Amino acid sequence: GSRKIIHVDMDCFFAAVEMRDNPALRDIPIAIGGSRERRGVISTANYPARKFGVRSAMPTGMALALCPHLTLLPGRFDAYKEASNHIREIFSRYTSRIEPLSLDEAYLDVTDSVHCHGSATLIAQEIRQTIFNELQLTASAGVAPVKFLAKIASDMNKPNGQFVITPAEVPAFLQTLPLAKIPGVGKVSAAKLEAMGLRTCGDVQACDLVMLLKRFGKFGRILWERSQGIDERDVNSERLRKSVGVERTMAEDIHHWSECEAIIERLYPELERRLAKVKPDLLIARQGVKLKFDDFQQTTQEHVWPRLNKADLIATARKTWDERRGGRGVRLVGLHVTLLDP
DNA sequence: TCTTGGGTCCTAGGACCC
DNA sequence: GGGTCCTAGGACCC
Ligand SMILES: Nc1ncnc2c1ncn2[C@H]1C[C@H](O)[C@@H](COP(=O)(O)NP(=O)(O)OP(=O)(O)O)O1
Ligand SMILES: [Mg+2]
Ligand SMILES: [Mg+2]
Repeated sequence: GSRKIIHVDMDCFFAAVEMRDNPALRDIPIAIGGSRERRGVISTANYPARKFGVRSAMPTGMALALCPHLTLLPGRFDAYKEASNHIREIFSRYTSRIEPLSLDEAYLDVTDSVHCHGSATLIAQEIRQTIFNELQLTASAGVAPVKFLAKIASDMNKPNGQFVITPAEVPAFLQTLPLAKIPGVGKVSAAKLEAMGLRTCGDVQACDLVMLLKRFGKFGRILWERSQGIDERDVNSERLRKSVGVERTMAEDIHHWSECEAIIERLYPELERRLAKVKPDLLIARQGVKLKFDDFQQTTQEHVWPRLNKADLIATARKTWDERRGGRGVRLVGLHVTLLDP
């Protein structure tokens, strides 16, 4: 009993929306991120700029060395939110089984769909068309019998393409597939696996589960299953935000608490406004704060608390500021809150 | 070049409880 | 002594 699962993913999402809204940006290298003097990274970049080596996560310092004519934008969320909202209403036309992973991505289970003679392929195509019409924005898709393979599949023919994997093709496909392409395995993990000869799913299939469990725990079991193309996770549609927070990174580090306090003052309204959006009474399960020093270590203190409170956050922030820091600069302060349990 | 801001989920020790 | 809450931290994702 195989399911038909689609992963959709908008191409170069933030940049695409900029370039839509300003055709002049179309053929020159642009990126959304915080400027160099702001100590920012790149959020995303268009293809002209990727050409040069610009990636997401890359410090803006490096983006500009690498691509000195890089036009840099601060980004417009309402515009990204608006677009997201539309793409989702578009998915809704084809199924209710929709699980968004971020503004620009969603899984659809389309198994029990009656939409295109039950052709997953035709469905993805129909959604990539209609997203283009309607948004002037391209999207790529992956189709597969499970979440992670549709995920990997949606990258394989991007931009503005799609790619299908049938159950027939799966074992071939997993044989040479590098563990790192599996969601949940990044740098650190890949490096461990490698260091013990494991690089592809292929290699994990020759592996003893008992051992994978000894040295990664619940992660070993995931690895092991995914290697076999096993992925039982259902598209759910019911997930809710569990927390919210707000953080800022100074252009220069701060060494005096007077400054730190100044920062927090500026952050609380923002974290109040966001939380009101979702909880007018301001009722939370815990609040707390976050500091990250010059040696880039980061620490957080967070306790049970019943209702967002500016003073308490300033309080605990001073404890923190005293009791852990020992004279390093401080690059960022942030606040945080954990939503009630329902 | 010099390392964001918004989140998720997993681990682990000690408190607390039957 | 075996679970569950509390808190801190880390790897990961977009
Ligand atoms: N590390 C990061 N930090 C901040 N914002 C980020 C980010 N990574 C992504 N974003 C924001 C900006 C991104 O536009 C958006 C979507 O994330 P993707 O789908 O991973 N990347 P995109 O759609 O840009 O390129 P592709 O064509 O390969 O899909 O999330
Ligand atoms: Mg995308
Ligand atoms: Mg994405």
